[PDB]
Amino acid sequence: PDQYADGEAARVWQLYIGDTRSRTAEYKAWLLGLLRQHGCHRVLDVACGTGVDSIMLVEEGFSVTSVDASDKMLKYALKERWNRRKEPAFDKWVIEEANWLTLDKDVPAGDGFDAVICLGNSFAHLPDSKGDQSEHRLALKNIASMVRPGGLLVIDHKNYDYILSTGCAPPGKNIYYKSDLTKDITTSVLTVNNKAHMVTLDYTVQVPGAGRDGAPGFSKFRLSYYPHCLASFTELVQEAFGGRCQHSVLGDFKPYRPGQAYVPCYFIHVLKKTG
Amino acid sequence: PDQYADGEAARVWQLYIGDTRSRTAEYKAWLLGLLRQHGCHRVLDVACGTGVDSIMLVEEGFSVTSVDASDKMLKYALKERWNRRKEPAFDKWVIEEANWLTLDKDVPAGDGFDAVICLGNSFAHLPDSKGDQSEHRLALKNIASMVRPGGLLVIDHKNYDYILSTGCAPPGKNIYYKSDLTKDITTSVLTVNNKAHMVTLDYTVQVPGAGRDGAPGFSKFRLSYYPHCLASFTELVQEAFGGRCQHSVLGDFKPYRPGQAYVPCYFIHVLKKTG
Amino acid sequence: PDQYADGEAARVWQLYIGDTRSRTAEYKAWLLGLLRQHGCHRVLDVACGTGVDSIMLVEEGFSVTSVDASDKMLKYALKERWNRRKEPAFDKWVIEEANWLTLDKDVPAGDGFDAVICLGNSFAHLPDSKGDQSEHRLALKNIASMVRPGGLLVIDHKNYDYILSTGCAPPGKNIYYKSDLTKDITTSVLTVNNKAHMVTLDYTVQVPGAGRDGAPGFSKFRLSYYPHCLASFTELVQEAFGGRCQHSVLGDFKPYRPGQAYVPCYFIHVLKKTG
Amino acid sequence: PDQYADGEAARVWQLYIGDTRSRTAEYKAWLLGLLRQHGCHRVLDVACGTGVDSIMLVEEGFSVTSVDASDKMLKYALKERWNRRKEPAFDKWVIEEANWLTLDKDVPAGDGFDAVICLGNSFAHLPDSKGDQSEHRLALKNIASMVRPGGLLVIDHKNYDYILSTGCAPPGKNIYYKSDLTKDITTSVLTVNNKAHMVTLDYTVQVPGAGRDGAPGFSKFRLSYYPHCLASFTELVQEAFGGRCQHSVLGDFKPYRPGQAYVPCYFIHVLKKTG
Ligand SMILES: C[S@@+](CC[C@H](N)C(=O)[O-])C[C@H]1O[C@@H](n2cnc3c(N)ncnc32)[C@H](O)[C@@H]1O
Ligand SMILES: C[S@@+](CC[C@H](N)C(=O)[O-])C[C@H]1O[C@@H](n2cnc3c(N)ncnc32)[C@H](O)[C@@H]1O
Ligand SMILES: C[S@@+](CC[C@H](N)C(=O)[O-])C[C@H]1O[C@@H](n2cnc3c(N)ncnc32)[C@H](O)[C@@H]1O
Ligand SMILES: C[S@@+](CC[C@H](N)C(=O)[O-])C[C@H]1O[C@@H](n2cnc3c(N)ncnc32)[C@H](O)[C@@H]1O
Repeated sequence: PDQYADGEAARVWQLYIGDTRSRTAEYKAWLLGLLRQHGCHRVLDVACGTGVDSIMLVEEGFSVTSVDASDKMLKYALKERWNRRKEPAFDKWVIEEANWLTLDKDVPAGDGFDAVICLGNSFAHLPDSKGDQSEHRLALKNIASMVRPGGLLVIDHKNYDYILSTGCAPPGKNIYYKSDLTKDITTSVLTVNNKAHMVTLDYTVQVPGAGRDGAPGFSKFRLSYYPHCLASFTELVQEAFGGRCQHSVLGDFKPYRPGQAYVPCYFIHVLKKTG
Repeated sequence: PDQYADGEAARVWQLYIGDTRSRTAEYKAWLLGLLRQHGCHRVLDVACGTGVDSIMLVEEGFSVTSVDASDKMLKYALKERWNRRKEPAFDKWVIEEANWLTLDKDVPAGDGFDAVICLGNSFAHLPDSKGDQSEHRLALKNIASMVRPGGLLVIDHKNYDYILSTGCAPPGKNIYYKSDLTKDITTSVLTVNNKAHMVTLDYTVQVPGAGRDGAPGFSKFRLSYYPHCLASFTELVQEAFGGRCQHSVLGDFKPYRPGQAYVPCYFIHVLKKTG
Repeated sequence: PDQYADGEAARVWQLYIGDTRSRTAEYKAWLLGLLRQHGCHRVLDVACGTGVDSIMLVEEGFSVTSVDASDKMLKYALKERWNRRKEPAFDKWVIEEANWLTLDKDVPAGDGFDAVICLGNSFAHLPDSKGDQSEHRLALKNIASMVRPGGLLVIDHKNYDYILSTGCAPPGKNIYYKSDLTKDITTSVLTVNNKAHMVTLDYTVQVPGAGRDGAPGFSKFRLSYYPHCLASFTELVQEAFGGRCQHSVLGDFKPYRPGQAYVPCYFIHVLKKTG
Repeated sequence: PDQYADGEAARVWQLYIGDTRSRTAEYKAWLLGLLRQHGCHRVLDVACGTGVDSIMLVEEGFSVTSVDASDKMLKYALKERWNRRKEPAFDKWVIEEANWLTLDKDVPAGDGFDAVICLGNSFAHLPDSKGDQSEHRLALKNIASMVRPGGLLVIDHKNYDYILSTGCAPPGKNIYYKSDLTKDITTSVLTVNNKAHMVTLDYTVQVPGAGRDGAPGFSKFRLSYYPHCLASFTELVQEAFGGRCQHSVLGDFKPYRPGQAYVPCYFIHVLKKTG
């Protein structure tokens, strides 16, 4: 189900994300570069969310059409495009509901897109409901299909290898989500038959105010992720392109070499479809 | 929550347990031997259940009073009593409801029992719902207070150390549950905040028949236990008697020496009150 | 759904019913008289419940076998039996589980009973979940089939005609339930597609004590019945015996003539199998 | 709670409404007339829903700012304003979330509005949660407060007098909702202590396609209303204006005289606040 249905997460996301100028500060020069370095104007955002990155591309004047499964979150991307409905770029910003699993129809690529982006550890949200990675394969497949030949694919996932290994994630220098308000996170790892199956996080977001000066009282929600490990996604994602693609994985938007000292929080998988 | 409220476990429990014969085959000697060695006549079975173990001691001429929290299970025990209500022993059997959490008031020990047995890995059914082993430490105490000075306490639990170590329990030499009817059992360990909070298994007891020869359709029920580790249980159980006790831990009805090659399926803890 | 699964009704049922004395005070004469008039020795109580009515007949030297679908309730009957298990009559009492919907296989009548009683407005507990009185018409049948040719069937129900008529039931002269402890009972009638589908009432049994003298805190439970109207029940019940029966309907343990000024609180239906 | 939370009703509303050109055909000339006959340009729509009527007013060039409690429905109003964002009238169409109960703040009228509209039997959606019509009074009150002195108020409610009396509504010539797809409606009336309290309708909407040519398979949802009777709303609504207002009720947008032959589906209450 849409873990964002109760729109409580989407309610504090602005806060949950933390500083946008800062969150976006990291990797903004690299994405905009890579996207331009391959000369892509047509960009589809499959995890638009509230639209933090889409808006960025809109502003940097690309042709972005963004989709997302939760209208609760989308609802906000929408508000922005409206407030900025006078800005020509934004008058052309596209926002539609869509689901990776049924994307094939949800968003007719036909021509395809110059680049496809699925940032902020979204895909990890898709669960292994069937036991087999069937769905994951399908989802990934449909995304790969949105990229025009020679197009790109920028998808990532938190470093679950480190999180699973030390049973705890590496917080601090977390590029996508840093807020002085996240007062609590209770991690819950459920492994079945010795296979990590679900990682459930119970959040506590400190909403400014909460009554008198500096007083407890926050917003709570919970998100569950699949702990995708590098090796597996690497292959899995590649297999999505039918093998006809160029694969490249980064640490936290820096070159990543297996067995390296630095432990990245996320793993940015960049893909170039050749067929 | 009462794992037996739906009454799926009890209805086929008889099969789940298997041949009481082979069930009792083993330690009916051991058990009978340990209570007698300490001259235990008045026994209290805080985990009566279907009544298996309680019935025996009864049949073996003991003064037994058995209590359980689940009437669905207790009722079958009761059932047996009525059937054999002409036999003086049985007419002398006491079957009643009680809950470890409130044992102190449910079953008025006053003087105490010669030996209180909690066999069957019944304790591991008690969750740590509070988060801190408060309830456990509590239940274990109340029980302990039913044991008279010098008396005994025989409480066991599966070997969750190995289970938790390998993510998979060892199915073999199950002295308490052995059948040809178990068709589906899968392991799901759930650990929160880096601590194993619970172990879930899905049970499928193929009840004789299920249609013509060669037809599916058996009873379905799954259970969830608390992976109690040796060390913690050892500590946990002895504090129940406030340190005034003689602790003894056995492998599979055999002494247990740490590091010993043998992998015990269960762990039988034997205590002797001294205060 | 089993209205007694939570076991709130039974726990205080004793109080809900009131003084069995006054309870039985009335129709213990009536009942005792009707069965004897037809020389009914072997009786089956398909609504045993706590065992109130069943116990009496037993105490009144009858050959009674009682069944009920709710063990929570049956257990208390059972309890009684064990307590008085030395009295030949009781040791001869049969208490078992059964469900009208499947009575035919639950209780093997074979020969049949002299008289089958279903007093207490127990039937109105059976909802029309299907939409069509399919289940009712069914349950009523299975019951009927437990009655031997010439035997009897005494099944009753509250006067839902008046209830449904005035939206409010008449609280007075309750031969089955009279107490000073009932603190809250509100009427909610639900009719779908222009037909009264259900009547719901909220029960509050003020259990003695609830703290010091003058302190709230009683048990809380509410029930829902099927407003069975006279006509339909008359029709419904007779068809159960396939027209081959002698129907008789009484007011409040008194004959009932349509239009009669008196408002019966209950309706006792008396049938005599002739086929 | 927002009965439109599962947005399934909002999903088929387009179909549920039926033909808009037709639905709007009735009463379009009358509303546009009365709104102009009193020269109102500033109109607030408190039950915007998908915005069927707001859009109308927008198109007919009025100054409409529409609010509604369910963002699921609002979501669609929004989509339209965007598609027609190039249309000057529409570029100024206002859509915000708001709840009658807390309207006072949700929408600052201050100046107030020339006219307020609450059509399509929306208000009936507000339940009597407190037993007293408290909430109803508050809600209504807040709405009355949105109307500028001399402003108007057009609120309606289905004819529950006829529905309640014949336990069945008068379908056919239903102005607001007529679709050749509504394959099923199961009415459920719940009266408590002889007072109609809730009318629950379980809908079945035939969504074109459903597989092969003409094949079953529809969308289902359920709405619950309060059965407001003419007399009561008349007074209730008037009292909302503090008595300082002009009251007028129509049948189906035609003069309505008590005890009249023609039985209306809806009762259009038109109000003129004078103070
Ligand atoms: C963590 S949020 C993204 C936040 C945003 N990317 C950012 O960086 O702030 C994950 C998003 O994944 C989307 N999502 C999850 N499963 C999806 C699916 N199957 N199809 C489409 N979107 C999905 C959700 O609706 C949610 O907005
Ligand atoms: C595995 S069963 C026992 C089976 C039985 N030992 C045998 O060998 O057939 C565990 C029992 O623990 C009991 N139990 C669990 N929590 C309890 C509690 N708090 N108080 C009393 N009994 C409890 C249940 O009612 C259940 O019958
Ligand atoms: C009001 S109680 C009877 C109380 C009892 N007559 C007395 O006077 O105390 C109704 C009984 O109907 C029984 N009952 C309801 N549906 C049943 C069914 N389908 N089969 C058997 N018993 C059923 C319940 O278990 C419940 O005990
Ligand atoms: C039947 S729909 C309206 C359809 C639309 N008026 C038409 O004619 O097609 C009723 C609307 O009332 C709204 N509603 C219900 N209770 C509300 C409240 N307390 N405040 C604001 N809107 C409310 C819902 O969100 C829903 O859109």
